[PDB]
Amino acid sequence: SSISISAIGNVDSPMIRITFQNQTEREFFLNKITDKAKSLGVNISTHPFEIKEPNMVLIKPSKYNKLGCYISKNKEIAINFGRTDFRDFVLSNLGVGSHLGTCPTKNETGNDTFYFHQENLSLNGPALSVNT
Repeated sequence: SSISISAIGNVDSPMIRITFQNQTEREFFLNKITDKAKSLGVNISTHPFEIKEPNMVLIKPSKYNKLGCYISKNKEIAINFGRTDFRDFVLSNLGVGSHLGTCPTKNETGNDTFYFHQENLSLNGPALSVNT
């Protein structure tokens, strides 16, 4: 059930690459997040998650498409998830501990977003292994 997570692309169009061990693991995750997003009124019908072969889910770039990956003002890999509960759900189900980044809570600014600490994930840098 181990998962690899990398940040990929360029500064204008950064993405997250999530690699699963097999297609069944990927499908299991996708079913979970689609059901959760629907329950929270978060529209993920075409953005930001996209499947790629083999065994991958990409988180596409945020645009102005508010959801998705962007480079923060502090040069951090950030992901906007629209709603706090959706962010928390996706991170938990990926095995990404909140300690790996800035993860504002409740009513704090950026409560819908996760910001990877620079020392943990960088653009086109090595992958992180989680859920091991």
